[PDB]
Amino acid sequence: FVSTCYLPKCAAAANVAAHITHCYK
Ligand SMILES: [Zn+2]
Repeated sequence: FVSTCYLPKCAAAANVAAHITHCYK
């Protein structure tokens, strides 16, 4: 979830895909 992302510059439009796209476990 982009809302619960760890690194900044991820939440630009509340897009989950744009977050998990590069953000992984
Ligand atoms: Zn992220």
